[PDB]
Amino acid sequence: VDNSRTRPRVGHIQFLNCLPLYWGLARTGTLLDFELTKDTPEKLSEQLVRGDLDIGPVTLVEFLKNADDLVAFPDIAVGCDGPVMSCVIVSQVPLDRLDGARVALGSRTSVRLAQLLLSERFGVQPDYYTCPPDLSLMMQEADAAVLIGDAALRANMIDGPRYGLDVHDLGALWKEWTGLPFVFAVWAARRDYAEREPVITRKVHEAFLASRNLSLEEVEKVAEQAARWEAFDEDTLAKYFTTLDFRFGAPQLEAVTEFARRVGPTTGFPADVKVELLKPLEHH
Amino acid sequence: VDNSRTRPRVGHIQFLNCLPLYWGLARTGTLLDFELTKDTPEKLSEQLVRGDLDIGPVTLVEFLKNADDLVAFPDIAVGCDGPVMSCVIVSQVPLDRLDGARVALGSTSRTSVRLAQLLLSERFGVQPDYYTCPPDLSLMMQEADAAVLIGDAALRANMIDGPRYGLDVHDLGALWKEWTGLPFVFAVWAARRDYAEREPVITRKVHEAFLASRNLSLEEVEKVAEQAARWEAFDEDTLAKYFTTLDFRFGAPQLEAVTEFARRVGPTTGFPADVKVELLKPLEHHH
Ligand SMILES: C=C(Oc1cccc(C(=O)O)c1)C(=O)O
Ligand SMILES: C=C(Oc1cccc(C(=O)O)c1)C(=O)O
Repeated sequence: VDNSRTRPRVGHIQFLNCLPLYWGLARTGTLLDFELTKDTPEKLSEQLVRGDLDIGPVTLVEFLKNADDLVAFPDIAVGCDGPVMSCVIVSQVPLDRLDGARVALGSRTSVRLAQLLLSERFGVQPDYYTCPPDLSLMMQEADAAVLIGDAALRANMIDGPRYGLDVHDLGALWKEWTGLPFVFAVWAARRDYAEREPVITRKVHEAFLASRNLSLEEVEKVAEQAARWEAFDEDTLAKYFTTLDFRFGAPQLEAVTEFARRVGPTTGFPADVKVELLKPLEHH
Repeated sequence: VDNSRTRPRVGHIQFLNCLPLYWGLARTGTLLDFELTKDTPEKLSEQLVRGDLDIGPVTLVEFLKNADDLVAFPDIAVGCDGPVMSCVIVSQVPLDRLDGARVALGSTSRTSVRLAQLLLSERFGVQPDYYTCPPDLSLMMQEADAAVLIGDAALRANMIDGPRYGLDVHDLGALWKEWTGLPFVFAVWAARRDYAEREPVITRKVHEAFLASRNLSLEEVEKVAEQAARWEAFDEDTLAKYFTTLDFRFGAPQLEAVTEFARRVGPTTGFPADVKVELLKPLEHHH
């Protein structure tokens, strides 16, 4: 019987927003300490919650709904301070004409944020419905659409300009409304894994920080390589990678707090839900 | 419509025998040009053959059966010159007592299983009653007299379980070496013919990146084994020895081994004894 220690099962968002981080994990060799699963952010959240991953990214809403069972990594997240570029509202009309109009969404956090903004900032109540991210399809059936990930980035930088569609950056809309940054996803460990294997959890956290730091220093190398496989060019990817904000300190947490307070009672978690952070090792 | 170019779908054997290569693909950044799939060798061969992968490792037998539709990469393979350490026969009795005896064959293997049957029948002259089952040494040893394992399971049987329980472990790479004086090739890297023709430069760059990644894996083998030992029952010395015993060359001496093995097993495996192996031709230059 092979009772040797086993690698942590670590998830990783397949979209461009975490491609530089993947570059970091590969260049540092960190990937060989992981049992990696690449998928979409909503699937990776499902897996971690139900126990198919030990550590991985969790879209903020799904983290808040499971905050008692997850422990978030400090100093790394997927967020923005102003525009986020990859979370948008695409609209054929000004936003203030969406009351009673049809708005298409996406296959959990950004959708709630868009609904928060439209209802509580602009004061419109649209007839929402969910459909797969297809800007061309959405524009025929609805007045506006909510896209995330690469689709929103494509809508923002390519499709939007080509077809003369207003693209509203949800991160900028939030900033304008509150002056705050925004956090869309965090990294967490399952509580039970964090408690059974504290040092593995700790070193996974440190390896994510090291890989994230390397991804910032070599962002140009990442964008050059990635441009060969994307409709986006190297400049566009470099701008995207550098606009993304991967910090998770005090200003980001307060943004999480206030967002939770405004959407909690209508999303499925307490407005004052507590976010437990992986405590660093004390020394003597 | 996003008509941009897409990454090749590249397979990768999940066992330890290709972990240093994985270190190479990650450290070189090559991984970010692949859409990688990790699996067992028999699954990856099925996937490439049916079209779920563009490029990937193919266990030799399955490559030969599909030689018209696959183009093998030169100068990289999974092989040995002597012992391979991770392709073995585990037996409670001497091999010449296996005639009519029960022998289990691990499901994930196609080449090593055929090689073992070749050796037992044509070298030792025994005809055992084989059956296929998933790789579980503890289970195999209770129901059968001998077992054929590959990958990490065979590596564990050879280095750990065998000595602990006093089981004879026969290295299939050495048995072949003794019999023929030749090295052996268990798996090659190939591109689908249709993918190689539609995307010649991508195919070439994937090949070149595999060579560079393999070369880095040899130079930093100790770093790979040190890191890998933390997650395995094997220690760093054992893994380092394993990685350096594995032979990743695929030149002229390795091909003759492929040729001769094909000739001896072809008419009993499902391909002509003189099946042609098409290799990715290098680009000529003229300055
Ligand atoms: C940068 C992004 O921000 C995210 C990432 C993951 C999930 C969500 C969500 O809203 O659930 C948002 C992006 O999607 O590219
Ligand atoms: C070095 C090995 O040789 C192999 C590799 C891949 C497939 C097979 C097979 O038997 O099909 C054998 C190993 O398994 O570690």
